[PDB]
Amino acid sequence: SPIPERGDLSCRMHTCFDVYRCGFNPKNKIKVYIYALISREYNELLMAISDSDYYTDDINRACLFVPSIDVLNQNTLRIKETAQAMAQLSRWDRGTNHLLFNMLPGGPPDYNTALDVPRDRALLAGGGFSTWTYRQGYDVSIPVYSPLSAEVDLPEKGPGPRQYFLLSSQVGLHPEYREDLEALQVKHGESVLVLDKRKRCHKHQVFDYPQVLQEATFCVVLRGARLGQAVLSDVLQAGCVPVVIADSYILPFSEVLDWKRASVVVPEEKMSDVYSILQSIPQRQIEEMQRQARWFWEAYFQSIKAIALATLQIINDRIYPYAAISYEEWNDPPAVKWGSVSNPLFLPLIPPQSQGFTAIVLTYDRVESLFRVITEVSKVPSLSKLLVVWNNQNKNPPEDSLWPKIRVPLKVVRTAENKLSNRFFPYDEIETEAVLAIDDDIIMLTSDELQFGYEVWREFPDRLVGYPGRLHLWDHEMNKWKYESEWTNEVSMVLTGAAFYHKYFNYLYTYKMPGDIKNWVDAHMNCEDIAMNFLVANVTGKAVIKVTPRKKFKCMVERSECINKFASVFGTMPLKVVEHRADPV
Amino acid sequence: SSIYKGKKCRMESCFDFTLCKKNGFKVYVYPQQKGEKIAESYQNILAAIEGSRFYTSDPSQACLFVLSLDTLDRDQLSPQYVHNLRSKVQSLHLWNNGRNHLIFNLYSGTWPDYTEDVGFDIGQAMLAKASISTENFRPNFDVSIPLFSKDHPRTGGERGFLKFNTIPPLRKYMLVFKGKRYLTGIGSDTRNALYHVHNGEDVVLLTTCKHGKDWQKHKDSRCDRDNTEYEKYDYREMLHNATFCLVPRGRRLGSFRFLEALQAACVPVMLSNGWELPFSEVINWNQAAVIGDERLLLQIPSTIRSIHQDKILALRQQTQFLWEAYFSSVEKIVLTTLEIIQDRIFKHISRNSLIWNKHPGGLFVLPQYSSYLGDFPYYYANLGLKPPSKFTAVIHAVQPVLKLLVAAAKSQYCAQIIVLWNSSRFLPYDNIITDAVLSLDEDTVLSTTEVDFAFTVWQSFPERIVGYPARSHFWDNSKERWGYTSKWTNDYSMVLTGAAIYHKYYHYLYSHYLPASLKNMVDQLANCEDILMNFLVSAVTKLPPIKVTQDHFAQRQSCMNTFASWFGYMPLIHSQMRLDPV
Ligand SMILES: *[C@@H]1O[C@H](CO)[C@@H](O[C@@H]2O[C@H](CO)[C@@H](O[C@@H]3O[C@H](CO)[C@@H](O)[C@H](O)[C@@H]3O)[C@H](O)[C@H]2NC(C)=O)[C@H](O)[C@H]1NC(C)=O
Ligand SMILES: O=c1ccn([C@@H]2O[C@H](COP(=O)(O)OP(=O)(O)O)[C@@H](O)[C@H]2O)c(=O)[nH]1
Repeated sequence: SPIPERGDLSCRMHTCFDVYRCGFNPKNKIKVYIYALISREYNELLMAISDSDYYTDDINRACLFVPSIDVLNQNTLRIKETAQAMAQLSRWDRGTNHLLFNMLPGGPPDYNTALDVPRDRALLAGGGFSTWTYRQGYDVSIPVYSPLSAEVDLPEKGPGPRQYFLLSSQVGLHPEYREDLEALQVKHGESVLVLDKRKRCHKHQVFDYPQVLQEATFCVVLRGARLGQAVLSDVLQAGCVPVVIADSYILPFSEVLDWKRASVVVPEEKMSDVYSILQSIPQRQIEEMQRQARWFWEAYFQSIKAIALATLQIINDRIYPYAAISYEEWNDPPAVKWGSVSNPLFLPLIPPQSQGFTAIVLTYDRVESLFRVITEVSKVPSLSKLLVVWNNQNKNPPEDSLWPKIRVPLKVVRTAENKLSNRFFPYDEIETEAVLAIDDDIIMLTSDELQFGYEVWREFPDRLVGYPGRLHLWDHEMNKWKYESEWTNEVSMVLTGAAFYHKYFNYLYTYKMPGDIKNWVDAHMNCEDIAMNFLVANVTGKAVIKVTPRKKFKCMVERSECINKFASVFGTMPLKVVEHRADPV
Repeated sequence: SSIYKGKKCRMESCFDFTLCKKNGFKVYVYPQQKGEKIAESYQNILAAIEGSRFYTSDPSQACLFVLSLDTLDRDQLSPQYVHNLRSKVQSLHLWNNGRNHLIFNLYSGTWPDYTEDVGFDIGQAMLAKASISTENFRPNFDVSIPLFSKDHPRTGGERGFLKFNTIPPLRKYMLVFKGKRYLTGIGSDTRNALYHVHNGEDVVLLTTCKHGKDWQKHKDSRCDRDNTEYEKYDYREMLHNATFCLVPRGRRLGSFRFLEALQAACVPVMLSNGWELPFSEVINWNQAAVIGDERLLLQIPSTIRSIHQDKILALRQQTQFLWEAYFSSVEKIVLTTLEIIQDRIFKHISRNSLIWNKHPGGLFVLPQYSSYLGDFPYYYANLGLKPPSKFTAVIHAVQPVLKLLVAAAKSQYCAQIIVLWNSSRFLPYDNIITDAVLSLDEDTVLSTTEVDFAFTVWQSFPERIVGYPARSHFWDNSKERWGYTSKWTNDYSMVLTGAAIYHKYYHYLYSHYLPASLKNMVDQLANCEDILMNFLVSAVTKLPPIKVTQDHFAQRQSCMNTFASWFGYMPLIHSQMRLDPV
């Protein structure tokens, strides 16, 4: 039987992977094929592949290949037989696009730190990788799965102080490691505990292996075999921060996972100084590392399904980097993911005064007051364009002759329906960044006030700037939010009437806001400003700027209900309370 | 270790951590022989190195070496090639097979089959070559650096081009290119097939075969039309009116167009297959650029169109940030490479994948202070932690102080008060527990409620300096020098640290990032510390400070001029608001 050539370490995606097979598609997902015919672990892996969106049929159309040969353990691999099987696969095609799964890539006499099969060009997902046996952009570093993750349901203990500081629960350490561990234990004592030989025994003391790891804030993983030990998964499940002492080892899924916030890597030469550098890490960093360790287990190390999904996602992001998922979605815990902001306007840019603001005036059944405000708005410098939106279909727009004479290009848009949220639609007529939403009843603003508001918005293009001042309070008697405007000691919202904000907020309101809020706010014809404030504070995670020491500008239960519903839909209340306002220097 | 002492060197085998001790990582520059021709860019690199705090004069103390010989250009036909370099590098006394030697290279190979030909045997020395193929790249030993021209700024910055983030971010064109195509040779395959996908409305691609003798010798049936089309659109106009920019492979994998595309904020679409993008192992390029495969050149425009508008906005903004943080000047590139090397010494003291790919960048974030993201003021929003509720008061003294101390202590957010008795106000102190530092001068009256308001304002803007005394800057056309304004104007760009609040990390940044010369000048003149503090804050944050309410003078101008000379530009941004309580 033919045998392919040995593992070509000089094999990368741009020379090995056949990108023609999976070129492009609207749903940027790689299609993986399952070969017809075995450990239970590989069976779970194949079921996970087949029960996901990556699985397809019609082999000639699929992109990835995962042969159905149990290669996970190399101790009973029969290297020659595996090579003969992969050659007899009859669809190898020199192994340009085939994926192999492994967790124990080591041999009895020598630890090659990689699969010993020929595997001339196949993409390998292995457990034990050294920097010399790992192809950077080609191979995927996957963890070795310990069945204890499913055999025992260790309780989800929260971060906090623990009885032990450093722990080392492994069986079979070489004397060079055990001697140093004993020396450290006798040097410090009562914090380091070393456990000797699914049960752990100390000197005249017995500990259960899964649960003893919960009492230590650190756990130490050595390199004894294949460079990758299953103790890492148990260490991460228990929550204790791993301390990898392996010399040249890349942690699993290091391509996307930020192992610096979840694990500590210490060289084997400086093993006697492990405790000294472990004292350097502060307690709150310990808490973060414990949370990251727990999240990495509950998502990538809990089951074979998680490992397979993560590996397929790695390969998919490599093949389609433009549609690749974000760093946070990879390695942010769900609690922090809810707490994360990820502001869409993240450049600290200040636009100059060359452009201006496109003022948008919402009008319906009010023309005598519209002129009084449009005349004042036109007098404001740096007004590039002014759009009047006509929500009223029953009435006809006034003739062009009677419109006031202004130096700014004016445009009147005839709406199809009468929706108060139509002021926030992103029109193609805005050629600028700043958009001034000004209401008809708003008359008590000078041109200087509008100019200063635009100038202040120049310093903060990523948030929403408005003149009116409102906030929110908590009432214990009703146990609900309330809308307060009579007194102003803090500000949490500014009404969209007389507000400077970036047009991306208009786009967000029109498209990316949840559909439950836009339709409801259109139906009740109130609290559009509250919805915009909520959305801006949610997407930017930043406060709001009031730019005038005045309250009256135009010459409660419903809004409280609006606030309560907006809090309910979001799952929390994104608004932030601040007491700083901007006025001329 | 001995087995992998070749092209397979990594830092655990072909590197010596013993020389780097703990507070080390010093860089030694070989002295000039005063008998060799050297290109201007190499003077720029060594000026960046010797101007950094990693520079040292004693070879024994240093654990990193950089050669004095011009190794940037290794092409034999190039005017800047240095002959007999192989035998010359072995004559150095401190070579030691290049155990801790860093080599900067921008070109390699001759006209036929450009390859990894540095000429001299590097041995154990890691090379920071610009165009490194993926299969020829050491995963954690070498560094991929950008390819830049001799006119690239040494210390200054061009401040990008994108002044308006207009929505939609789409522009007149979508996918543009204006570059030479090569009739014969290697590396023109991606370039000669651009006419297949050329459209003329959105995908406009331009090529010419005018590259010397072959202008009319071996021209194909398309050079005439290509040249006629080439002479209509400006390159600084179509690059600035494009959503996406192509950066294909020519003779070499890298090109100058990449940095210019980041300069123009247009999202690069790389076609150079197997190119280690500059700092690929340290910077995520899926966040600032679209990586395409030249094999599927025809299907590129559909993928470009399929990219969502929000994705385009994020890519454009990240491209601008990357250019302005790492690729703006040669000094930035050199310090980025040096810090990337440093991060691999202590695996528990280094920057994570989020610091490099987020504001302000790795150059201004020093992990020696702390590797915890919450110990910095730049990452509160990215994580889910509020800014610290307690602040530490630092008072420097050389009575009003007795009344001042009581007022500052009565604050509900005040944890402890430190009194300094004698530029020492900016050194880090282990006695400071809180992450917020209130630097207060002995002669500045500051009320308790005023302190509370200042701290609450700082809580909303932790990255900046919140302070009451504010001063402005101006430009003098009579003397072509920067000026200092102490008078009330309707503008300001600096806030004095005498009554200001800032994060504790700025102390460490001032002490371990700015070089000794500036602080020595500050000490000799006995002023100008707060001006440089504001310069550093405005450089790191790229935002103006926030002012809140409710013979010596001639030295300030010289201080500002020399700080501007060192920085190379204006970190200062003029500000025109004033936050007040409601
Ligand atoms: C910005 O708005 C988003 C909503 O689009 C907020 O995300 C939401 O955050 C809440 C918690 O604050 C999540 O509620 C949680 O739901 C899980 C079940 O999924 C439940 O087990 C928890 O006990 C909790 O109730 C909610 O799921 C989440 N929704 C989404 C779509 O992410 C986000 O928190 C807002 N940001 C700010 C700063 O307010
Ligand atoms: O019409 C042009 C063509 C090129 N360049 C500049 O020349 C360099 C690119 O050179 P070239 O296209 O020859 O690169 P290659 O084709 O050799 O890869 C960049 O700095 C461009 O800004 C330019 O300014 N105008």
